[PDB]
Amino acid sequence: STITRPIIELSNTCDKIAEGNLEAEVPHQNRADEIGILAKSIERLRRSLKVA
Amino acid sequence: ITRPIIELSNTCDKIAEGNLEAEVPHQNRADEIGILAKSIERLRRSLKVA
Repeated sequence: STITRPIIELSNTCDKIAEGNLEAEVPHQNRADEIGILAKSIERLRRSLKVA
Repeated sequence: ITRPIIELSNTCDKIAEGNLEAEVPHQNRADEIGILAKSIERLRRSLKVA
């Protein structure tokens, strides 16, 4: 699936990043849809966390 | 669920730009958007904890 599964994966990614894996790879960045924008923004959050 | 996805993307960017106080919508949902929102809320809290 194109929406439900990617949402689940990104949620797992946010938590991985939140628990302190600033090196996690954020999936779906190459999407041209709402999943793509969401994943691009999750990537920018990750980079923002790389603050310390 | 296109709308909540867009809103959350906007929310993520607001936080990534430095507004670590931006309220994360959709957290009280039972579905996959609900977990996503909570995971983004926990990510918001982490930027602070850091």
